[PDB]
Amino acid sequence: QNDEVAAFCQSIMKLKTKFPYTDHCTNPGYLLSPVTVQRNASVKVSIEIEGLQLPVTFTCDVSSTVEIIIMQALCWVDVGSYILKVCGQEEVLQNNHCLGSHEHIQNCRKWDTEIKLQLLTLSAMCQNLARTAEDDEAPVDLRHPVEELLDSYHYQVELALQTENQHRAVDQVIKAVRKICSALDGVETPSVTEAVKKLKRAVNLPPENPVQVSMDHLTTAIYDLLRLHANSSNIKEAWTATEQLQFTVYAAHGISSNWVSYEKYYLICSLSHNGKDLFKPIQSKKVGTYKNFFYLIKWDELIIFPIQISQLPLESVLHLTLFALGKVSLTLFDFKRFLTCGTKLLYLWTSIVLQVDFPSPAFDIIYTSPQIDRNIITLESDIKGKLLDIIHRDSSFGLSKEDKVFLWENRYYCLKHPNCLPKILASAPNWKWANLAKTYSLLHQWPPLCPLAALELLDAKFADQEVRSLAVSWMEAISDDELADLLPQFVQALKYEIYLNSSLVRFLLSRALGNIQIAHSLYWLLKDALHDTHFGSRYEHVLGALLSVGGKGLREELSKQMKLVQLLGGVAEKVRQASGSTRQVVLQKSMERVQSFFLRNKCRLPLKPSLVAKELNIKSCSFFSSNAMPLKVTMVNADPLGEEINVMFKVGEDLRQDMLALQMIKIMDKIWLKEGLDLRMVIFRCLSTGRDRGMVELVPASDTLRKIQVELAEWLRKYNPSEEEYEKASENFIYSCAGCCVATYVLGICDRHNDNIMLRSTGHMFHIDFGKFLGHAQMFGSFRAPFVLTSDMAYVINGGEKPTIRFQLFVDLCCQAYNLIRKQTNLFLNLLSLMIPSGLPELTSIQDLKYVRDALQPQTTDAEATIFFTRLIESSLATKFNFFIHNLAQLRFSLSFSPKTYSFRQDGRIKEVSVFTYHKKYNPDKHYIYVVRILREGHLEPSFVFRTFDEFQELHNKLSIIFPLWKLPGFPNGRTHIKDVAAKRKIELNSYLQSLMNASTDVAECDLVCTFFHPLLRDEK
Ligand SMILES: Nc1ccc(-c2ccc3ncc4ccc(=O)n(-c5cccc(C(F)(F)F)c5)c4c3c2)cn1
Repeated sequence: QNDEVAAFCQSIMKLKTKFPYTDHCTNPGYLLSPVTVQRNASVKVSIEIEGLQLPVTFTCDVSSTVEIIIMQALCWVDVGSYILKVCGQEEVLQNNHCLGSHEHIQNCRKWDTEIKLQLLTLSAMCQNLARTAEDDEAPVDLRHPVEELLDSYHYQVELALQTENQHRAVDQVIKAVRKICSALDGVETPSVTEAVKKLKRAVNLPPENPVQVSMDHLTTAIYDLLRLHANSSNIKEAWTATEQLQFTVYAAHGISSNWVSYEKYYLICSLSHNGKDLFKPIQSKKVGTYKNFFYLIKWDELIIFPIQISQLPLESVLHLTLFALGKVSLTLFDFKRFLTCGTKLLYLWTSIVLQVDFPSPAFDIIYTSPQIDRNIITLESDIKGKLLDIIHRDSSFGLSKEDKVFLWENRYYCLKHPNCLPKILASAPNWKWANLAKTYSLLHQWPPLCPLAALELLDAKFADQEVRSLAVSWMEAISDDELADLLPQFVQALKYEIYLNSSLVRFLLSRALGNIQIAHSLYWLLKDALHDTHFGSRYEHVLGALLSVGGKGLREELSKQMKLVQLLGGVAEKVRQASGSTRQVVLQKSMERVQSFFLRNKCRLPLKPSLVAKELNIKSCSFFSSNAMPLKVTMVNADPLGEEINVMFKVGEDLRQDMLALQMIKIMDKIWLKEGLDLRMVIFRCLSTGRDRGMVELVPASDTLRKIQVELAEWLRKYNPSEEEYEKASENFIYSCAGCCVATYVLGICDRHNDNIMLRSTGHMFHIDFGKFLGHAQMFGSFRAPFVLTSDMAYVINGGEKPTIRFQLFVDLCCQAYNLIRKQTNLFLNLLSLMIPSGLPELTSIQDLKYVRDALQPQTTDAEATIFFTRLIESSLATKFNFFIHNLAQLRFSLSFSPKTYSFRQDGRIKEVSVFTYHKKYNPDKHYIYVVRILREGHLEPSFVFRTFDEFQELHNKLSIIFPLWKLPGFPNGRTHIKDVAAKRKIELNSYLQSLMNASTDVAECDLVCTFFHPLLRDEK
């Protein structure tokens, strides 16, 4: 453990060299203003400049870079020294990026607020975060209780040398050993047990004495126990070793008195590679409790696994579950690729330490990768024309096993499409050592693929160190700005690294050192990720490495933010206590502790670190009247240019779900305006600051549909009086609502009522609550409304209670958005998949991802999808239309009347078959069902099945594909009556069956025939 941690710490010290504090690029000391490249105007900008009372105000064209805008400003009053920052926000604009790229400018242009920038030199910029010379210079880090017990042991041995009273002295020796074991988590190695029993016997049995030699064996056995407990400090290759994988589970040490009270204990042993087990788990023998010094659970059972060491892949790990008291996991190869050998002491937690003895040969077995093939590589049509359809496939989910085997065979012909490599690697048949030569030699010549698509290669299914490393190598093509918004997926992807010092963690630390915003985001994500029981330890280690590398300035700022979070936590929790008028008083009394630490502590806002705070505005700060009792905190800005900071802070409810929902919506808007569709969406942030509590970005001049109801078109009219301004404010409503519609369906957020739908003064619509964000199955399976579009919301669409051209436009926008998200189904699925391990409710199963995919209809053509979504909108506006759309949506995502196939070897052969009688049925249609009498071989009692003439027709047509028409009997083809035709068809079908079961043995024993006569729900009663 600590040897792996030392290696990790060394590699961190190496990583710090490429980021010296002297380089301003890697260590600016300030946040950069996040930018999103938008496809396809001028606006007014006020730029503060040094020496002038009033800022310079002028119209600045958006296309122009920031550099030329600085040069434009310099005219009214060193080139590299001047930079532009946002007024009241400690975030600097990008130098070589256009103005309308930055989130702050685009937010300002959608909101319609004055752009306030400040031109200043790098010297004048606050850099309290900048990593100093001491930080860069310092080492990376993340008292001894047994020394005295060893001293006492050696002293008791020195006294034992006196032959006056040997027995006496030896007793105090043995007692010393007891205390040592008790201190070492209670671990008594069998070497010590045998050494103490040998000592007792060598003392009782009177150039060496028997007491001296047996005591020298004690010392040896204790120091060997220490070597194992600390786990600190002739080479055969792994693919040579033909030995079976085996180890000897010894005992669990330092057991509590409460355990002896559970009758018997046993372990379940599993071996896994890319997440899924390799073989059925192996149980251990059930044993009670053994006693020598302490109470233990002695097993001493060899466990052998049906594979050789050669077969073992590098990333293979051994799981031992205790009986579900605790689960331990051990990597069969260490971080240095040496195969686990000798005794191993594993740590388990309950409401403790497991000794596992691995074979310790004289020679150390190490694992090594195969050499590179270096082949470095003929086109054939039709098969190509078809293969292109399989590379066109959305993802690896929409692939049949036959498609996978066909794709893997035409492997080297897909070198012209890098983004399908996850489809190839998920279509790889085997993961054997000999086949790795081919795959690795392919990957090393494989052209780098889109970093968004490289997320897929970071899931558990692609847990090969070389694949992961290449994935991380290709990931270094994204902007930090694009990364930050994907960062949580990467934090959860750290779970699928068995070794601490992964490529992934190195990349994340590299990016965190290059950008404070990334480090800031990583901090809160790793903080909430510590709540994991298993990966807790790992996440502490990567967070500790981030803090130690981030410098004293950054870490001290984050420590400030942490205490601010904890104080506001305690305040918000005190409001849940009181439901009287007293509640409003408890805010001010609880504020004593909060405003006190603000004295000589300019803390940054955890939700938006660019904002700095001095103190609170008691008059402004109020509660929120719901069930969670959230608090809006109005903090005065430290920069007098900046406006007051309104932020919500919630306790009791889990925000992890909200965060994921909002990240999805943000990425939807991103990919929308990445193609040139700007549905002017409302993007509000949210930060899980701990355990079911965190900060929420507040939206000014916005209320829910309940508060507007108690007072819709009149609300917007109040804020936009002019009918000119009103129609322009309604245009915003159409675009925002459309974006909300496509987001609500595709995500499967169904629980849409007046309280979770919200509108702002400008007319932009946004959803706030995401309790059941991924509840797709509830919407599909049962009759939960996919989207709610109120008649009032239809009134807000230009034209009141009238068919309008603007509604057809709205539909066109909805359809265009739907298609644009359908093109990126894989990205959405990969993001959700990586966020499964978080333990978020409604995202636990792969089926949840499949449901999203089925709701996205990626196979369907854009035009057919637009028809589907238009008829969804038509529904949203009677119950009859809603139920019809429900039936067509269910039928779309989905022998006919018997899905499951059955053979005569399961149900039992048939002796006699006749059509007993015919029954008339009106439901669903006015048809005739026929009661077929079946007598099985050896069965006394006759069964019955009920089959309609259409269910017979299907069978005759199904059998005509395999068997010829001359071998099968003729099927019956107006006159008489409907009852007389049914009465004659009875006898004609009875003649057809008799002729079918006596034609030949191949026909009468076909699997379709058995299936046709198989019991179903229509047959049973
Ligand atoms: N899960 C959630 C719930 C609510 C919000 C949310 C976000 C921004 C707001 N911006 C402005 C306003 C203005 C008046 C206002 O009342 N709210 C608001 C709406 C619903 C619930 C609450 C709550 F009780 F939970 F605090 C507050 C809000 C806002 C509520 C975010 N996430």
